[PDB]
Amino acid sequence: DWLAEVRKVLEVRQALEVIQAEARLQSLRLEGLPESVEKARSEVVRCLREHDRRPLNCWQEVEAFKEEVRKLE
Repeated sequence: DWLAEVRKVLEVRQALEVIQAEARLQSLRLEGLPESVEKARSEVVRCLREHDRRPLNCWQEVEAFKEEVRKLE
């Protein structure tokens, strides 16, 4: 299924983006967080664990978390 293969790439790609945002966040705390940042992080983790098979359902949370980290910088 071509469509499923495309979805899998997006799923891996989104996961790597979550790792980059989280790693970027650890540096900030290290060399430094507003609840705005905190709230997005908890939202993202629980969503990703719940949507174990279809993680793209968390695209809104992922961007919100990444947006919170970007504003933090």
